[PDB]
Amino acid sequence: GDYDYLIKFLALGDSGVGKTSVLYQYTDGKFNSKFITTVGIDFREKRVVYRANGPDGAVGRGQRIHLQLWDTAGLERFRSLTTAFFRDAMGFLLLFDLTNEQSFLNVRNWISQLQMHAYSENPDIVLCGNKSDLEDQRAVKEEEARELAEKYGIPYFETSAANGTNISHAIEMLLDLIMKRMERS
Amino acid sequence: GSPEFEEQEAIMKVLQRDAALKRAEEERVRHLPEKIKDDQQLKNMSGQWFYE
Ligand SMILES: Nc1nc2c(ncn2[C@@H]2O[C@H](COP(=O)(O)OP(=O)(O)NP(=O)(O)O)[C@@H](O)[C@H]2O)c(=O)[nH]1
Ligand SMILES: [Mg+2]
Repeated sequence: GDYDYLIKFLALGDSGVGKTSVLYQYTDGKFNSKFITTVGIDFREKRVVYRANGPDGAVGRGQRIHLQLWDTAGLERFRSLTTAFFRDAMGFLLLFDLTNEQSFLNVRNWISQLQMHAYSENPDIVLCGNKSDLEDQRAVKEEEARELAEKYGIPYFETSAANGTNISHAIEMLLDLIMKRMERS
Repeated sequence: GSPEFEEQEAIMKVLQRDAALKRAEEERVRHLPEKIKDDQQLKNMSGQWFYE
């Protein structure tokens, strides 16, 4: 129990977009190429130190955060289970697959579900366009995704769970948003 | 077991792990008054702020 705050996030998006891979890359720095679809729900954890104003020196300033990162299944057979878990999450990592246009077109529907079921009508969400390493299979234009993200006022990162690009960025952003919300309130 | 049953078994194991984390967290929060007695910091650290 050597930490200061338990912060809970949830990853959501269509089946196959990379929710499990993104989280595993973040917490363990590892990646599995074989598709092992999530059985309803799972979570991962990571201990980090939040420093809002950058590095400290001799006097420790950081807030020790225990992250619980909920990992939801995308298949509709688990939709009621996964929706049940939206209300207890402090922030959301919403994913689509850069190689799958339909997963991107479904982003609006996922946002609508969060607005209904989350703790707030306007919860903190970071949008992740995943599988950026697969440029030859790319089907979603960066500008289109940015436009969408802009309309909702949400940050957009293009990520790769394969090599880790922008994963820590996206999650640290989400952490910053909720810690500032805590400061606000 | 059937796939139906195996699926519930797997999810139950996740829920059990979550329960253990929740109990650990609750025990941490219980001990906070030993070190921090400013109730606003307690509200923040305990996660009570998230429920207002
Ligand atoms: N090249 C590449 N492959 C990725 C990336 N992210 C995930 N994958 C691959 O895509 C497949 C699906 O990943 P997974 O994380 O299981 O997706 P999911 O969103 O958790 N699926 P579900 O909701 O069904 O559990 C796997 O074969 C995985 O290796 C990525 O950034 N790059
Ligand atoms: Mg998964």
